[PDB]
Amino acid sequence: GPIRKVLLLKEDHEGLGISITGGKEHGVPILISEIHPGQPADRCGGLHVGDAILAVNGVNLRDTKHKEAVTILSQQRGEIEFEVVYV
Amino acid sequence: ANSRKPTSII
Repeated sequence: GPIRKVLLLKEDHEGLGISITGGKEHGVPILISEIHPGQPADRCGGLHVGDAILAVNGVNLRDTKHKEAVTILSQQRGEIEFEVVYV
Repeated sequence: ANSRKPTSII
């Protein structure tokens, strides 16, 4: 499918509301496995189970190991832009 | 043994 740029607004006091799997050491993209009801990803729309996360805030996540991706994703604040695709 | 795929919450 088409690569989408998706905006998520997160308050500083909360997480993103996503579960992810995958990463470089698994030979697959960072993938969204859950979108948690009533949390930012759910409320903001545009992000879906099965989407690969290609980048966040311009930071390339295509060749990133799982743990390092968790760090990068969890470190973002405020108005957070995701680059995602469903294949 | 085979394992479930590592999953993280963020």
